[PDB]
Amino acid sequence: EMRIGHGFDVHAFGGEGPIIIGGVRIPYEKGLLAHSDGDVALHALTDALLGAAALGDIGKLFPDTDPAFKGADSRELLREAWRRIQAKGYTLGNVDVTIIAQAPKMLPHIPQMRVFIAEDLGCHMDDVNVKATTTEKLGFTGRGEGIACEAVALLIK
Amino acid sequence: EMRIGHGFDVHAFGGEGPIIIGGVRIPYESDGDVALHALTDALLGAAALGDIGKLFPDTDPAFKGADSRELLREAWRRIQAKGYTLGNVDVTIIAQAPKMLPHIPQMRVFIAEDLGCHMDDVNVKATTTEKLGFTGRGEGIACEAVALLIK
Amino acid sequence: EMRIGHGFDVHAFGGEGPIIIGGVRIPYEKGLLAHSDGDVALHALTDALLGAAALGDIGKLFPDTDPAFKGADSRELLREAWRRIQAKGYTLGNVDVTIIAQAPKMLPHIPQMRVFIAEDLGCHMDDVNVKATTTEKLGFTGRGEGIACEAVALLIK
Ligand SMILES: Nc1ccn([C@@H]2O[C@H](COP(=O)(O)O)[C@@H](O)[C@@H]2O)c(=O)n1
Ligand SMILES: Nc1ccn([C@@H]2O[C@H](COP(=O)(O)O)[C@@H](O)[C@@H]2O)c(=O)n1
Ligand SMILES: Nc1ccn([C@@H]2O[C@H](COP(=O)(O)O)[C@@H](O)[C@@H]2O)c(=O)n1
Ligand SMILES: CC(C)=CCC/C(C)=C/COP(=O)(O)OP(=O)(O)O
Ligand SMILES: [Zn+2]
Ligand SMILES: [Zn+2]
Repeated sequence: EMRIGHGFDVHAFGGEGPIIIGGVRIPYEKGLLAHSDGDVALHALTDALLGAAALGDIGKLFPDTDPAFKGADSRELLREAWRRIQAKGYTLGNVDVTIIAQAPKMLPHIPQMRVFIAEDLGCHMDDVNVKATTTEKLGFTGRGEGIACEAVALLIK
Repeated sequence: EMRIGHGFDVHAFGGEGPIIIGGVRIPYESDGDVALHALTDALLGAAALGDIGKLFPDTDPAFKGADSRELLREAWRRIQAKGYTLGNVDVTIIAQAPKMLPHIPQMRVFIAEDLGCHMDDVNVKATTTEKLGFTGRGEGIACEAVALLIK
Repeated sequence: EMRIGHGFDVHAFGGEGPIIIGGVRIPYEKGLLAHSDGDVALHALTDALLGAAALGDIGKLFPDTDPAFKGADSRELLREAWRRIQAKGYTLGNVDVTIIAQAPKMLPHIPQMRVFIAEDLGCHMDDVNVKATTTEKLGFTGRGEGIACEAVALLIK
């Protein structure tokens, strides 16, 4: 059988650039405020993968009280999430990630996001979709206040 | 063969307390349950049976005073009647406050019982918008849900 | 052997109605500001179907640098996206679309939308779901600034 997972993440702008989206450093006037590297795309993708194994979420797997992964970048977190999913029997069906930002432009950076995700999951490029949209200057993303990301995943049990 | 559905719901605060989320009454310091409403829409969507509003209109007096678990169970009855069984569900609550985490285990249990499925087929999480937008400003709460049905 | 996709689209209100959603014209005091016809629903659906095929999004298929499909309505883009998807060996599992709008009223027009989608996708009506929700007067949709739409898709490989 197959299993569905969903992830959703939001960070507000603040501090100095650059931002890091899908493992890719992107120059911007502002950074993204977060407890770690603020990678909304990898954070949402990890939640979607973990969800499709009902492992709760990032917060459950890497809690307050566990020093092991404190200060770890999102790719480190993604890989360890994967390792722990792959060992529960699951293999990868496919993923689709949707970044929601008015700015910066994401389009030129998406190719390398896809490469980094494929590497971290040990899968073909063909199993990884990443796209970006604006909200036409509407809402807290449209006004340039933060970045949101939605992600969905299908795993084979 | 499997089938995908999606749900999204929003509840505005009007006296802001208490609220009911995932069948759990939470002190904030229809019945407005965004989690179950979005989960129901997702299951009904996977079954191409429309949404909550299509099955139980506000105009129809027959479900006046029905809570979200009752609509969830009735929705699931009609889905099973069409030959579907559960794969799994993933629910994501979007709220600046109140704190959902202590109540999530209970929500999960309520959903598993209502759908007659294993706990491991039910995933519920909560997250914030970091003080951004209507949820971030404390105006209301939202929920995104997805579901996979079988055959 | 199934594959998942997700799509998300937002257009703002501007100038004059009617609006067009799911291929159906709906009377409203405002129209939708868009490069194309502004069909949020068909645009989200297309992105979801393409995402499942790892073919990115409509922008990747139909840039504004490209003359071929310039000025095409959304139904034509969907049928073309669908042609390219089917060329990779994919067939339709099922689709589910969620329109997020305070107004106008969508429900009376939804059966026709489903008819139009099933025809464009060459599938049974049983494989197409379309729902609509308000945001209880909250956010940019609730205040009537615009309309959003989300969609999910399963393809079979
Ligand atoms: N933050 C963003 C948003 C959109 N884009 C690009 O803009 C194109 C059209 O976006 P939109 O539908 O919001 O007008 C997308 O295909 C592509 O992702 C981008 O590069 N960075
Ligand atoms: N734009 C909209 C929004 C909702 N509706 C209708 O209202 C019902 C309930 O929506 P809500 O719970 O957000 O008030 C929907 O099931 C149905 O689609 C509509 O017809 N047009
Ligand atoms: N309204 C909320 C939001 C988050 N939480 C909890 O906070 C943790 C992290 O949330 P966030 O990503 O917004 O910082 C979640 O794992 C958990 O659900 C909560 O209890 N109530
Ligand atoms: C799944 C979700 C949340 C999708 C929509 C993302 C988005 C652009 C939210 C905007 O917030 P807002 O409309 O509340 O901004 P504000 O009320 O400040 O206009
Ligand atoms: Zn994050
Ligand atoms: Zn569009």
